[PDB]
Amino acid sequence: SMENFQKVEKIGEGTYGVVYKARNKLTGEVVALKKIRLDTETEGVPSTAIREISLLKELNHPNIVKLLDVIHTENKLYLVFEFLHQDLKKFMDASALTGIPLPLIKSYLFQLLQGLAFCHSHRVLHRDLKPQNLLINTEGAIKLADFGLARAFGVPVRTYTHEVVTLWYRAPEILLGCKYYSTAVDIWSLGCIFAEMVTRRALFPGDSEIDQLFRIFRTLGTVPPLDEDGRSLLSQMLHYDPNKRISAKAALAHPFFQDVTKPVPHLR
Amino acid sequence: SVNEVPDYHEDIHTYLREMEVKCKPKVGYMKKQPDITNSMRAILVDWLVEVGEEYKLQNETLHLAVNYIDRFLSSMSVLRGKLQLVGTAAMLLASKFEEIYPPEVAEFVYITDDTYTKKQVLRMEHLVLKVLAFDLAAPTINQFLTQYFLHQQPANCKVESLAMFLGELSLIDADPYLKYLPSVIAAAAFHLALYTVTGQSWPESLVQKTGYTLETLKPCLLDLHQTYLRAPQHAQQSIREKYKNSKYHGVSLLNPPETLNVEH
Ligand SMILES: CC[C@H](CO)Nc1nc(NCc2ccccc2)n2ncc(C(C)C)c2n1
Repeated sequence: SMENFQKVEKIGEGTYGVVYKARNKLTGEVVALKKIRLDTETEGVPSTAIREISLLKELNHPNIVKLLDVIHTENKLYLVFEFLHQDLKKFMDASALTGIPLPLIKSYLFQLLQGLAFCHSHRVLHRDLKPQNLLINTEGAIKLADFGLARAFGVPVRTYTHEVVTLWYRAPEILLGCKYYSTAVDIWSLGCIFAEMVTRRALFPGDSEIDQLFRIFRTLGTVPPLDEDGRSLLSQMLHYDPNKRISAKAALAHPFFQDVTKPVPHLR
Repeated sequence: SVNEVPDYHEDIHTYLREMEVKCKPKVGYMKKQPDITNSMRAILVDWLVEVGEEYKLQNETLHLAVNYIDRFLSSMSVLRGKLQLVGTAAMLLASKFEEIYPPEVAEFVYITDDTYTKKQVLRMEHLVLKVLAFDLAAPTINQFLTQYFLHQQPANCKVESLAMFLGELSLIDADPYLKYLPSVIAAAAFHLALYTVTGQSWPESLVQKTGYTLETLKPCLLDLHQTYLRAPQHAQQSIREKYKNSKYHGVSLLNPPETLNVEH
């Protein structure tokens, strides 16, 4: 089954399972393997796996990480993914002193929105957009990864899981425990991430739920090096009201992206 | 508001409409299963409804499990004594997919009256996943209904519940309902429920949305009307029992309209 693949290094640990860099000995292709243990005497195939796999098979987009194969055994489940060279978090940390060039930031946001709009177009909330789950290559692309916490919603939405996106990227409607939440929560996240690409540090790095709330109230009322256009979109991505908040689809039509290109990222 | 997803509902509707065609089980799969029948399936689907009630699961969860079952049985020959194991695995899988709090596996072993072992349920789970090739995000009657409810002017709780109830009844009878798409079953169900309570028709707004008119919905309406009329005499009874409750406003206790009216 996995005879063809050769492990190179450990990449890390997502919402579930373990990820490895690996090479197909026959084709030469470099992949990432998400290894999932089962769990046979208990409790079965985890719902995180079931959801990521079912959804990612459907979603086929240049800005969503590509699921290549699903390899079964009796005890192990191996997801075969396209490999990407690093994540936005390490890239930002790598770019703490130099800065990230603006046309690159514009590109990454443009792509992230394109990928996210495609998610929302297909009744899928991601619910875990943090820079660690956003992957970049050397060609210039950025992709949404780890759909372990994703959910296929209905229209209209109903009450979903509360314990849902990591604190720093959590939208106010989740923080205050509103019975309904929707596509806006993903926008909020990309909003925090947009800001993070500019300053190269988290926008609301809260220590607790209360602190998270207060940090949000400070800023938006109760990002200096960005142009007039950029700020407009940002504040529309970070509206308190989820109804007022911009949709990804509408965000792609913002004047901010009028002059967008697709630069190759500085650094390896 | 944003919860009704205004920038995406059209896009989403088209995709569900496109996917329900690809998640559709084969129409005459029961003719090719040498050991199991439509009647047997009805017992099973009705039993799942009981399971759904006991563990207070979402109706969406029920609709998914039924889709999982029909698709599985559309490709795998299953003996009578294993039909329930499939069904149990389907419910588990659907729960894990859909529920915030799916019942633990032990609870699925319990309701099968210990006919099967925990391991058997677990192995069937993986088997179902393989046969369905992990494609579990199937569009359901419910996902369409819930969109159609947005076209009520204004909203009526008796209607919604009755619409839910009729659509649910269709899951029981593979003949005829296997040959209608979830979106169509939902459409007929919605008309039939609306007409019963308020007295009005499949709205014009939902004609431009779906491209369905009563003339396109005719065959389905007639079949669903039949089922509605006959419901108290049906062998399977759990759906009527479920929908007598204040939870669902007791819409199963309502009298079905004698006729519908439509021809020259
Ligand atoms: C999704 C989060 C995941 C968990 O560690 N990190 C990660 N990182 C990279 N690559 C960036 C990286 C990170 C650390 C070391 C080398 C490369 N890839 N490439 C493909 C995949 C799939 C499993 C989605 C993936 N997942």
